[PDB]
Amino acid sequence: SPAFRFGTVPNGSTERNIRNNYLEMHSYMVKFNQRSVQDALLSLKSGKLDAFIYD
Amino acid sequence: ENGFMEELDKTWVRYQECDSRS
Repeated sequence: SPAFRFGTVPNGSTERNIRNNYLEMHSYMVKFNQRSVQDALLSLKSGKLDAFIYD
Repeated sequence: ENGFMEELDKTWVRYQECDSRS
């Protein structure tokens, strides 16, 4: 019921793989996609995002 | 069969804010 949150960097092998196997995850996570790893880290670190996914 | 109803209930039942309280 509460909205959960997870995202990853776009144009990645991770994102392409995701789109290949799991569509819904990709289509949902596009909103949670982040500019850069330092910035993705900004979304995790300062709050406003729960989980981060990366290499 | 096509899930037309499921999507219509999904539209008109908002589900936004609530939970099992206890």
